[PDB]
Amino acid sequence: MGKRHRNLIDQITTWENLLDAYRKTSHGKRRTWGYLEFKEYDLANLLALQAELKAGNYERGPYREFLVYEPKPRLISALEFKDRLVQHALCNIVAPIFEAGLLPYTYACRPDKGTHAGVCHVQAELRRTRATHFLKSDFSKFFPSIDRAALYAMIDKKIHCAATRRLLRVVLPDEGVGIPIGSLTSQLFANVYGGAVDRLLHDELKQRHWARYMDDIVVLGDDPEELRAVFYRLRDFASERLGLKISHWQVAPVSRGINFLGYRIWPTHKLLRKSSVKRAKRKVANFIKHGEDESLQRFLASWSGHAQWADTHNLFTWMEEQYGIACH
Amino acid sequence: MEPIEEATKCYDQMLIVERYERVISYLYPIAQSIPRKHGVAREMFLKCLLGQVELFIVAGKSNQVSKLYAADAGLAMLRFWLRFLAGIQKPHAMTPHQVETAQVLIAEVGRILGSWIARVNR
Amino acid sequence: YDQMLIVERYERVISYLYPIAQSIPRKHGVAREMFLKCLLGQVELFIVAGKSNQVSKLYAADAGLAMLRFWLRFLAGIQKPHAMTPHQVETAQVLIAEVGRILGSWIARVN
Amino acid sequence: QMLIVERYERVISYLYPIAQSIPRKHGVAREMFLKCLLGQVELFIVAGKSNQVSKLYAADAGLAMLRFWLRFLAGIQKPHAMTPHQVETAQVLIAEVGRILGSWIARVNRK
Amino acid sequence: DQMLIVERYERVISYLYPIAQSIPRKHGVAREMFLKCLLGQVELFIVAGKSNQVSKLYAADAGLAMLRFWLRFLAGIQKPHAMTPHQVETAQVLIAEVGRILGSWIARVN
Amino acid sequence: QMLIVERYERVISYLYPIAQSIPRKHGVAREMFLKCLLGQVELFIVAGKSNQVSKLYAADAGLAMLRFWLRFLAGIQKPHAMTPHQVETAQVLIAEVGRILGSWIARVNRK
RNA sequence: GGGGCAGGCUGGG
RNA sequence: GUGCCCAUCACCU
RNA sequence: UGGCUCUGCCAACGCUACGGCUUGGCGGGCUUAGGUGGUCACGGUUCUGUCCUGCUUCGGCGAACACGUUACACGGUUCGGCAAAACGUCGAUUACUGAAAAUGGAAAGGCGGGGCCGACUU
Repeated sequence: MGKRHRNLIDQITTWENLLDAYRKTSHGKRRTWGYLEFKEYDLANLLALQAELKAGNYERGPYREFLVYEPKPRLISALEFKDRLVQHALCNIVAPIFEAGLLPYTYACRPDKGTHAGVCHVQAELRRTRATHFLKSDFSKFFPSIDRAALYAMIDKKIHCAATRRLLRVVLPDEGVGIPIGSLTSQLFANVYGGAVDRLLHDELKQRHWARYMDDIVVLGDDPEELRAVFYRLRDFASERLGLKISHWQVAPVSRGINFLGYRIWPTHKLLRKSSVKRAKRKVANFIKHGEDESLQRFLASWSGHAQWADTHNLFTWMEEQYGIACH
Repeated sequence: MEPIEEATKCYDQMLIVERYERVISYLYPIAQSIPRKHGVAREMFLKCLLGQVELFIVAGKSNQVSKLYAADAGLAMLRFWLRFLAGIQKPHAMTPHQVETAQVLIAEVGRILGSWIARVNR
Repeated sequence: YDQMLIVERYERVISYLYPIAQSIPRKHGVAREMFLKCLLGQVELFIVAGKSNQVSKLYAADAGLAMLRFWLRFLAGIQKPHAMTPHQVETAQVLIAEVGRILGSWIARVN
Repeated sequence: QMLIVERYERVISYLYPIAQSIPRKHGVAREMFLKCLLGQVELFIVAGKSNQVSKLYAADAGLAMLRFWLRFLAGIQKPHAMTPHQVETAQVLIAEVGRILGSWIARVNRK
Repeated sequence: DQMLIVERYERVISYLYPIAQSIPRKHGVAREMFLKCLLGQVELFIVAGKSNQVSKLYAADAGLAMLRFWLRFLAGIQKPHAMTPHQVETAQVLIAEVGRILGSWIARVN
Repeated sequence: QMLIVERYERVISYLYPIAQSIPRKHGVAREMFLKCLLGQVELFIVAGKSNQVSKLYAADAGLAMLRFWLRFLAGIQKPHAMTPHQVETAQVLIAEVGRILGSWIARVNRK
């Protein structure tokens, strides 16, 4: 939007934006110590935050680092509501000036693209193109390997406002190799970072059938030797340019199924991943033999959304036959 | 920056009040819809609805279980007011649905008050 | 000091909020009367606090300031007619915060 | 004993219609009668969250005050009074609540 | 006993309530406060009788004393007069009667 | 007591005319001021019977609140109701009842 | 032999 | 703790 | 918001310090977002059944019953045509301006499809 973006700290600290950031930061978190300690003097707090950001004295408070194992052993560093609000106020001005240069086929943490628009893009781009083959790649430890230095050569070919840049550099220092997972700022900058490989797939390499979801990159082909080339070129790039090691990759015939984004995406069907089933199966079974068959309806309604995309009719019949509960 | 601190920060009082603000935000509109007549009942309902926040707040800052039970008595009085505004108020005041909705919100605040009473009682 | 200072700083809250609290339409009259009793009645909370030094009295002064902040939130919500505009809440919260600072220092002094 | 409240809520259901009826003329009496009638629920509720006989006696005092209000509103003059029937046919309702309160007081007193 | 005081105080109310409704709108706060002191002292007596702390029998005395204040205050409140010096004399007699009963009751408890 | 109230009657007799001059606009502040002014008599009276110093400090808080009300009516009320002179004369009368309250506080906390 | 599912038993919780 | 979806809950256009 | 410490008028519960006040009618004035859940980006050991043990481009992907791993049928996940524009992106925080790009600042062009235009369906 002008290829210069050279006055964003004026828009980041607009009261009208910090109120959006505030409502975005509090959305869902209105039962937390952070919201409720902030809510007290909310607009006086946003007036001392606006005026911290406007001054260039905003300093990001220390990450409260816990860790959960239920999804996967992570290393989740939280931020204070003040800090998640500053991040929300950045990523209301700064996000749409990055998320607009993200090629259409990056499906992570950008509005109107999702897990579900991505799996659909892959299935779709699998049906059209009649892909005989596909390269699926994945970045080792993506966030904990993002350069935070060649990231700020992309967060700086676009921000050009030398105060947004210094707010971006408070909210995420320009030195190290570790974009924190559990930052709104970081979802964005990882999509941006990876977006570099998108513009080594789509720009260089002239790959027109792909999808990237944050660190996972599907690349439908037709010649499996070309897709192995593409991968080699993608890995060499993302290693030399971005410091990303490719954990897993494969160049499978579209027949193995593209284990993309929680689904297994053939042209014709889209089985979800067995993990999801087993987790859900077990979750349901537990709910039954826990007397919690009323929160199960809420869980079921949820998983009925994660699976309305997938070809889970058979599975939904099967789960209705095993426990009776109204899946769909 | 460090958000403007109140003293005696009680997570439970802050949480209960934010959840009770939803009771107010629901009931205050339908407390203000109560006609001119039934204005004393309304004023008394509004003083029970909007004045329960003070009961929670004083319970939070003056960490004394008495003020928490006074908060419980007020929530029970607010539950009465739902009963009253539904049944005894004649034009209508509160549609049966609205009592069902409000009772859910007050129940949420009831849960939090109960947990808070319990955590203090230990 | 202490009680005298807190009240003079709280007089600024009243000086700001009493005009706002007198503008609340008779419609929101119970809210207004309760807001005015919370605003003008927090002086009594401070006054009692500096006549005892019972730190519980300065905590119930904090509860009153917290109730006053509720009232700001609430009166900014009240959609019928309307009252404390989000700005008026912002300005008032700054004043109450200055009173909050003084109350906090006073609580700590007593501690 | 929470049949008290649900037996008192028929006192309210009887007395509230004729308490709203009390004209603006007798407005202070009405507001105080309505606060006695609708506010006796709080008296019962506080009694039932404690089972302290003090709160049970306060509930009794409120029922006795409500009986006063009936006799007062009887002689309030004009086509604005509580008709002698209503005074009697509410004292019956309050008496039922009075019986339960008495039993409840006794239950607590002889633990 | 609460029954006796209240029946004698009902005479105070029956005299003063008409007078306390005649207190001008100008002196409306004083009137509504006087009415809440007048009707409302019944609750003070009733609470004193349906319990026993003596403190409640003193709060009844304080209310009667506050009612006596209100009489003297309303007598010569302003140019919108409220209670004539006479109405005060009549009311003070009735309040004195309930004062005597309250005193005897305080004594019988003490 | 008796003498404190007789000296506070002078405060009321001075301030009540001032409180009745407050325009309709500031009617709720007036009602609240009048309930602070005319309602401090009850605070003195209840201390007079129930001699507990707790009731005596509430009388002091009420006098201090009445002094706030003078501050408030002189300035914070936008048409500064009480003229600065009237605050001076009122504070003299409140000071006289303050002296008596102080002596009474001292007489009670003799040991 | 390895492997997954559902139950054994023990921790976490 | 972060985002993406799903469900349900209020509430008027 | 059953207001008004508010007036004019008329009455009468009444109260009057005899002025009024009270009270009643009667006019006028003042009066989509959020909440809550729940998907997607705890194990350890032997045992008893139960099935798999296939694939590989050597990265890994599976399997073990969602069992036709699939509602075997498509989601506007449609089909064409374009790609001018706008968008994106590189050109570029470049040329240019100006001492300095300094919170100015292009473009030609190149690359996209994200866009466009129909068809058919939604």
